[PDB]
This record gives sequence, C-alpha cells and structure tokens, in this order.
Amino acid sequence: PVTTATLGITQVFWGLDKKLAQRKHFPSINTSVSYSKYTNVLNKFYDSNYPEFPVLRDRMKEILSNAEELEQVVQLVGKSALSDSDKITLDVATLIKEDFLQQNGYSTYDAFCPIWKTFDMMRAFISYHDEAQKAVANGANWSKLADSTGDVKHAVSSSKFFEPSRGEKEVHGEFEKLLSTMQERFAE
Amino acid sequence: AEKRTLIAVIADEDTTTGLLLAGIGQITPETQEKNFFVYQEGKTTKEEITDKFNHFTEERDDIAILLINQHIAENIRARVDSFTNAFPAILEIPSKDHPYDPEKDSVLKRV
Amino acid sequence: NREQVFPTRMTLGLMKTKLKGANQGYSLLKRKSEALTKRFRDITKRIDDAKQKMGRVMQTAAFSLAEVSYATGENIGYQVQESVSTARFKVRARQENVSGVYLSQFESYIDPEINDFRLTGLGRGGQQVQRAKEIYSRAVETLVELASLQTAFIILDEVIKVTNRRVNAIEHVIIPRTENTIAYINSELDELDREEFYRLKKVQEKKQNETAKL
Repeated sequence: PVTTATLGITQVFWGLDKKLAQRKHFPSINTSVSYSKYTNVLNKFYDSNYPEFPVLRDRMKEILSNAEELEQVVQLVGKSALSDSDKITLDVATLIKEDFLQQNGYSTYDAFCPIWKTFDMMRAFISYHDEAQKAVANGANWSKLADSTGDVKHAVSSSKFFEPSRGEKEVHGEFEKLLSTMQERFAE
Repeated sequence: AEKRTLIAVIADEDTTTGLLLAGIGQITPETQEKNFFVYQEGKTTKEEITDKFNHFTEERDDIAILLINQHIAENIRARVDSFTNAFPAILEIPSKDHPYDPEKDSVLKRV
Repeated sequence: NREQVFPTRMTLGLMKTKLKGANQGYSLLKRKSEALTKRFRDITKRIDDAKQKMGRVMQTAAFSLAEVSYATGENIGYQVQESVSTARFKVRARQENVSGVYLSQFESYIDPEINDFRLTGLGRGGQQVQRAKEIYSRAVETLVELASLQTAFIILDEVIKVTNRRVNAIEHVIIPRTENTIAYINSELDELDREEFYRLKKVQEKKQNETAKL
C-alpha cells in the first residue's frame, strides 16, 4: 500500500528487480517497471547540451524492451533458430545489461559515471547495435560476425573502464576513437 | 560429425561390387577393415550379419549412411528396428531378384 | 493438483503471470507443431517419391553393371575390392536450419586421390565399366540425397514428438495445476480478508459500545 500510494505522487520510480538482485547485478533497477516522467521536461537541457541523448535513450529502451519480449519465447522454446536480426538484438541487449547497466559502485572507475561519459557509452552501444544490424542486412552470417567483431565487442565492454578523471575532452576523444575503430572494423 | 564422412554397404555381392566401383568406402590402414563389408544373404550367418550391422551402426563408426539390401536387412529386421538413432541413416537398397518393398522399410514404418 | 506456494498477493501475481506465460507457450508450441507437421508431411511425400526413384535407379544401375560384366567376361568384384584402399565418395554433414530445428542434411563430396577404377587392368569392356561406374556414381548421389531426406525425417519426427508431448503436458498438467493454484491462492486471500474484516468489525463494535457507555 505504501508504494501503490507513492506511485500516484512520485514523478520518478526506480523499482528494484528481484531477479537482477539475485544475479548480483548492481544496480538492480527494473527496466520494465521503472520510469521517469521528466524525460519530456529534460529535453530542454538535452537538446542544449547533448542533442542526441533522447533518441539514443529511446533506442536503448526499445532494444531492452525487444530483448525482454524475445526472452520469454527464448525460455519457452529453447531458442535454437532465432533470426539473425533477433540474435543480434538479444546479444546487444545482453551486452548492454552486462556493461552499460551494470555498475560496480565501489569500483574506482565506475564510482560516478558523468553524464557525458554515459552519453558516449550510449553512443558506442547503439553504434554497435546499428553496425550489427547493418552487417546482418548485408547478408553476412552473425555467427561469423561474432568472431569478426569480437575485438569491437571487447572494446565497447571495456569502455566502461574509462576513468572519468581523465577529463571530458580527453575521454570524449577516447570514445571518438572507439567509434571510429567501430566503423573501420565494419569492413569485416 | 567431421569423422562421419564415410558410406557403409552390407548388401549382396553384386550390389557391394557396384557400390565399390562407385567408390563408397575405404580400407582403414590401422583397423585393417573396409566399409565394403560384402556379405551374401545366403552365405555367412544371421548372427554375423547382426554383428557387422552393430559394428557399423555403433562403436564410434565413421559411416554416415548404412546401406543394407532389403533381402539382407529382412533377416536382421529386429536390429534394424532397434536402430532408432537418427544417425547413421539406413536404406533398404533393392537387390537382384529382390525388389524393395515399402512394408520392409524400417525407417518408413515410423510414419 | 496445486503447488505448495504460500498464498500471498505477490505470489498470486507471480502465478498469474506464470499462467499467462504457460498459455502463450502452449499456443506457440501448438503452432510450431502444426508447422513442423506440415513440413513432416511434405518430407514423407518426398521420401515416398525418392523411394520410387531409388527402386528405379538400382534396377537400371544393376542392369548396367551386369552388361559391363558380360562385356568384360568376368565379374569386377575382385578388382573393386582390391581398389578399396581409398574412398572417392564421401558425405559431409551440413546442419541446415529448416523451420526452427537444426536438421542435419548430408552433402556428397568427392576426392581425386581415389580416382582409380576397377576397369584398370581388366583388358576388356573398358567403356562399359566406365559407364557402369558413372551410373553407380549417379546412384550414390541419389542415395545420399535420400539419406539426407531420411535423416531430416527422423530428426523432425523426434522434434515433433517432443513438441507435441510438451503441448499436451502444458494443456493437461501445467494449465490445470496453475489454474487450481490460482483458485486456491485467491480463496486463501479472500479468507484472510474476511478474517481482517471480522477483527475490524469487533474493534468497531467495541468502540461503539464504549462510546455508548460514555
């Protein structure tokens, strides 16, 4: 009753996911049941500082929602013959959950991820997803693209370790190299 | 599997000769055995035929498709029915003066 | 008939979501079984057609081999057995994805290192022996195709049996068990609500009696 009366007045909600907490995945924030009713008010600041933040945030939300929809069928049907695009989306979402969403609060590198670092990591992850979808649409088999772009996958998974103390100009340059490396590796 | 690239025939002498001319199998240098285990239906024994079929369909054999003439497979029909594994597949090749009958097809009987 | 889940509002929600998931999985697996059994019927038809084709091809190839043997004057069985050192015809397994199952389908392969034929040194009927070799090569190709068909048939039949077993299990065990569990949990929650109502009614009666006494 306390939370169902709170939800009527609160404008944000970060409901804890029991499954994500059992997996020792922190923060165990339920992505489906959480919300923030300032995502429309805060466009006045996103479009001024980081113009692409809303579109990429919606893209990540859509990817996670699609993965959540597909995971039920995966569990109920063994998931042997997913389409290449569906496999790419589910792998990208698993990577997002493991690297972007997961955050070791006590770790020195990920103690406080600044907004610019979060935006850059979102750029990297969405760019990986778009590159994977483009590769699948090119006709090449995702089973081979996995080995071909394992280097890029490890690079985006280790972009989490970019220490924010390096400075906004320095870190944003490091990410720009990673995205540049991403496009170059797309020739595989 | 990768090692499965081999074809085994246990048919009659004429069919075995024809398939050997086609070049189905090879003689193993280490095992001193060949996949072209020619065995007449009237010669040898039913126990020998069953043992050969078991060796070819089990014991980590490299045969992908087991070729048994309908006449010879009829005598080992119990073993053929028992061989319910997906691989290696078994076929009932017609034999001279012994045409293939749909009723004698063990695998087609599952329909 | 019912699970041992402790009746709570959270447990009721979890079990209702489980019932919805089980019903969705039942519909999905029933449709999958329908698609795979249509494909199974198609594969059975192709199996029958290929069986007739094999019945024809074996007869014609045996006739060709007998003609070659008659032309050569002796059976080529000894030469064929002697030339069995290496294999010229091999089958490479391919895990072709058909529908939602990775059915294994064979693909024939050949090598040039075993190009030797039994006609070498025969001295008679070389053209006939070569023609018989070509006919039996085509025959072996047809049998590899039929073996791929038959392996796909066996795999698909096994998967269809498993899927239909799961569909029937969901329809007759999981859905009845989960529905009974929902009914039991709802009844227990209603009983708890009734008990709380009685306790509050007793408190209200005591308060009203005290107010009247004042």
